[PDB]
Amino acid sequence: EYPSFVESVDEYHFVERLLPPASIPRPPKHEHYPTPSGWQPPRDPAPSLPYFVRRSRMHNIPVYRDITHGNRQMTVIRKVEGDIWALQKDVEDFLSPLLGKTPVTQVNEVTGTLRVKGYFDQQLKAWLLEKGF
Amino acid sequence: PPVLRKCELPVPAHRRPVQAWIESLRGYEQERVGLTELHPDVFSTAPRLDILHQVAIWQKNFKRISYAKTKTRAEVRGGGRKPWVQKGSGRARHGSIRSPIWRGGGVAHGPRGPTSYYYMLPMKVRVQGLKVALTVKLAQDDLHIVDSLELPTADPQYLIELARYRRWGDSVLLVDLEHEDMPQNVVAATSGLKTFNLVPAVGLNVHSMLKHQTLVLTLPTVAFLEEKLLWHNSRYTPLYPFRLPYCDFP
Amino acid sequence: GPRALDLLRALPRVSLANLKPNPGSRKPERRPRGRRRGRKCGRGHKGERQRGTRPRLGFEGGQTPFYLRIPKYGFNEGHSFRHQYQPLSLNRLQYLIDLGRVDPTQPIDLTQLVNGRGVTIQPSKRDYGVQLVEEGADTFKAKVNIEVQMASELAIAAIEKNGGVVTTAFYDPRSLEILCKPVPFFLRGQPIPKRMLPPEALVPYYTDAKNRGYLADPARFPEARLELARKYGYVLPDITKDELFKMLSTRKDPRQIFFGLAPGWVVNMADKKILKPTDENLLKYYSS
Amino acid sequence: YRARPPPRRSQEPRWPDPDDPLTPRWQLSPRYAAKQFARHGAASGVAAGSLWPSQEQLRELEAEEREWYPSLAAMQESLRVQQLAEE
Amino acid sequence: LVCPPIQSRTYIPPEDLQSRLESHVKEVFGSSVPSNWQDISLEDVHLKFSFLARLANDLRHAVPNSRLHQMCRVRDVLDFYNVPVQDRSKFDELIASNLPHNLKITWGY
Amino acid sequence: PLHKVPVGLWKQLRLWEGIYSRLPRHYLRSLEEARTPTPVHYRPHGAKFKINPKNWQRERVEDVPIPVHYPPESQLGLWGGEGWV
Amino acid sequence: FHVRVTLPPRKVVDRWNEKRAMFGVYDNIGILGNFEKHPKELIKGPIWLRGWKGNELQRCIRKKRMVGNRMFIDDLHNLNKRISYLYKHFNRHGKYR
Ligand SMILES: [Mg+2]
Ligand SMILES: [Mg+2]
Ligand SMILES: [Mg+2]
Ligand SMILES: [Mg+2]
Ligand SMILES: [Mg+2]
Ligand SMILES: [Mg+2]
Ligand SMILES: [Mg+2]
Ligand SMILES: [Mg+2]
Ligand SMILES: [Mg+2]
Ligand SMILES: [Mg+2]
Ligand SMILES: [Mg+2]
Ligand SMILES: [Mg+2]
Ligand SMILES: [Mg+2]
Ligand SMILES: [Mg+2]
Repeated sequence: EYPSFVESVDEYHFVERLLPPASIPRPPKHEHYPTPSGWQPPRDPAPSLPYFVRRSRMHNIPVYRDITHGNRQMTVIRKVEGDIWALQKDVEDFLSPLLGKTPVTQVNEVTGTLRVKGYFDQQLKAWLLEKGF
Repeated sequence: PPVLRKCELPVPAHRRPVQAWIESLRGYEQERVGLTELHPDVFSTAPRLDILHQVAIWQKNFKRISYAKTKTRAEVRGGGRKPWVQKGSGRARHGSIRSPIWRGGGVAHGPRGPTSYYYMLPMKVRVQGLKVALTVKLAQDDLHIVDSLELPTADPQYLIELARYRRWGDSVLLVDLEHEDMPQNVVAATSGLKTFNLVPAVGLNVHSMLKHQTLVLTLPTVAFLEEKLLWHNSRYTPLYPFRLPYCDFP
Repeated sequence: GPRALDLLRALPRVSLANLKPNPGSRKPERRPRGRRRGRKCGRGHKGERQRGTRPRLGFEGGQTPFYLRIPKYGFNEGHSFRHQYQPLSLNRLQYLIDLGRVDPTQPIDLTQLVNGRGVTIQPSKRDYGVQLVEEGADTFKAKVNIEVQMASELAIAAIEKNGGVVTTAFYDPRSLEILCKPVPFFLRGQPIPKRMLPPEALVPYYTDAKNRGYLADPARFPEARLELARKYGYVLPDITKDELFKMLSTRKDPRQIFFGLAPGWVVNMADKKILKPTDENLLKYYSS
Repeated sequence: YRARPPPRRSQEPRWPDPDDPLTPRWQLSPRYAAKQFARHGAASGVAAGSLWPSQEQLRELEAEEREWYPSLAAMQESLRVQQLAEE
Repeated sequence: LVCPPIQSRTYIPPEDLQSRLESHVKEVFGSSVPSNWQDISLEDVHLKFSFLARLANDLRHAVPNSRLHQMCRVRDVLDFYNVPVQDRSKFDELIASNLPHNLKITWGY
Repeated sequence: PLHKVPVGLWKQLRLWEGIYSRLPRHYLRSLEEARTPTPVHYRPHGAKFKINPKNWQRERVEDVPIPVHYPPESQLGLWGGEGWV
Repeated sequence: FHVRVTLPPRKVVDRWNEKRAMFGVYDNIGILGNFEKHPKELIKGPIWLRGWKGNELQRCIRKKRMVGNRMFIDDLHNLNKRISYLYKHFNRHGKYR
């Protein structure tokens, strides 16, 4: 008592839209930057500085904020390749006028991480965008 | 005829591919047959010895199941009654004669049944461990790229002489692309050797890479490893396990 | 760059004999052995604490407990039946469009958002889909055919300003799971079911043109759009004479879950084929 | 030495013996056959007409839908009556 | 299939290293010599492989796999070949480093 | 160690093996089938779904038969399917 | 505290036998194999402990649920008593509460 059925292939092209991608697509090229969402691609040539802050897998700056014990506020700069000591020097020189004193920093050379004491995530993101990373 | 291998995946503009020699397993003296380029994000990442230790410990431990079990005081045969009355006897008070204090009594805590020490490291951590193992193997001059993994004879002594002539080391691990495609000559040569171990591409791991002093890779194996390891750097999280169909993944 | 690689040349071979975890990664365990950690082993003197017979957490030693002297009031009453809607900011939607996660050239659906990882829907946790919020309406500069379950009035105004289409539809939990994860449903081997109608509590929401309901009268859509444009002081774009008018006006049947596909079809992905029922009773059931 | 052959997941359909009393019931339920057809289709050997509900199953489904899913017109009428009563 | 004797891997840079480098650069590139022949890049993979292989065959010393990415120019190759390589260990160096009269070391292996 | 076959299937395996396998097929299937007896001491409910009066939600509801003890003297008469509760 | 007076036979353990040479060779079968098989499937042991980890109470509960229908009489009784004791101890005894 099996009902009769029709086997067709024409409508199968709709199933292609329902398959999610396993990889992250490269961002589309825009005629004007920055994009309305504020995203901005890195410069075509790499800067001559002796360090490189590699972009995230979602094409964003690896600058984050961290909280510990509920009151310890920190900023984490990740994906740093090169002279992380030079990067720390540049960051402290950039942040000294803002705070009136040398910011407290910790350098993880085996990992390639800079850890500044306090929330300077947006300021560091803007600084890295201006510097071209 | 030189054999030249170029990277098949987009290399970041700020990093240059690392060059390596391509040897051959046919002749003793012919140690420079071609040149290959390897992605910096696989063979030239930063050496994370902590990640290597994490991956090695995970490999040693997740498969472990300890079949150790000792009987507690509730599982020893007898000890169902008080050996003597609580008062008047003049000796210490006891309940079951199978208490941990007694001679034939049960174990207080001991090991309890088969214990599974199973945990699964995050996938990106495991991939980074593989990358770091390959990178340190290349950096310490213990990685050698060959082509097609072919041998003239099926004599293990031939491999022994070749290794001691090229100063590869006491232990060599040869990796081929596919299990069924390994040539019979090298298969028979390595079937009779202990320190010369031959594994397929899918059988590469940090534990064996560290166990064996020298790693030998073919060009298809290098390309396969490069493609498999560089996929996780620009991938989404799995909505469902990747064995299921995806738009761009098998 | 990586000077550690050059440093490793002088160092001896990296093997299993010289491996060390990161300092501070593994805090060493401490056992009740020795002079300091013995002699009651951190348990105290007599009482219930040293013998491990303490009361439960809420107990206060016979006093009426704090968690029991407070009167019962409905706070989580009926929590497992309240409708939940994951918010999606216009700012986040613009970010996804700019980064290429979702293509504005095609009708944006819940499946497309899930594939682009912009939202995460857990139907078992009583989520009923995605709602649109206006948190980024000032800088929204995209023309999309959005398809959500709830939409804010300001978000609708912002989208119509750029010239998109906002449609609010209802999805029962089964169809919502199917939309969120279509590939597992296609591997499940079951025919596509019909889309259940919204309950009486949500029928007024989805049958009004002010909310752009999918069951609303299409004749009242232009009136609502004009009222919105007059309220927010922008000219209503000439959507009809747009190049992508077909993509902007594409719609799902109220009993339809996917685009193009119909209830009762079986998607055999192994052979890349579609099986359609032909029985009169089956067709009537699936189209009713 | 030479490594053992790698563990590979076979792609051919699997059918447990229905005569074995020790086989689990979840491997004999119709959902298993439907999932096998979805995974393979041609190689599974399952008649595609069994996926759709039979006559009795369709009757039960229609009865359940009629009892627990009111029509749009009826629901709108009930809503109108409720608003009229509240007003 | 006879095993050749294993080389000692002891490298001493000869006096004619510059002339050998110039001759090999000519024999590899096959074009007109520029004013600064030491600043030519080794970007071309075929030319770099041929030059390195010829140098290894000539000097019985090949560049290690880790230093191939470092070898970018003929100047870098000259810097690599200007430094000697010693195969003897610390004990072997100490034995031949003119031990004093009251220091006796005997190998026990 | 563990039994290969769970204890629940021991009776079925004993019926499958031996002289029990030589019994007629219709008899074997008549004993194998297990029809639910009609409700006698408990009142069944009609619908499979019911609206919870306190929750005002539709919930699945099923029938749980009440265990009835049949004394040995019930086999010598016709009690109508009822016994001792 | 009396200790033995003779040298024990020195165990000639080799590090290059088959098991030690191929230890965990396919630990990356998934990652390097276009995922079909988890590293769970390479674990050999009791049915209720393949790709799972828990404390004693959870292990006993899982064993009773999975292979409890095939245990012997005394083994099942001991498992039930151990489950009861572990439940009481974990839910009613301790310091940190
Ligand atoms: Mg944190
Ligand atoms: Mg006892
Ligand atoms: Mg007693
Ligand atoms: Mg007692
Ligand atoms: Mg005894
Ligand atoms: Mg004992
Ligand atoms: Mg402590
Ligand atoms: Mg402890
Ligand atoms: Mg103490
Ligand atoms: Mg004491
Ligand atoms: Mg006291
Ligand atoms: Mg005391
Ligand atoms: Mg009182
Ligand atoms: Mg959620």
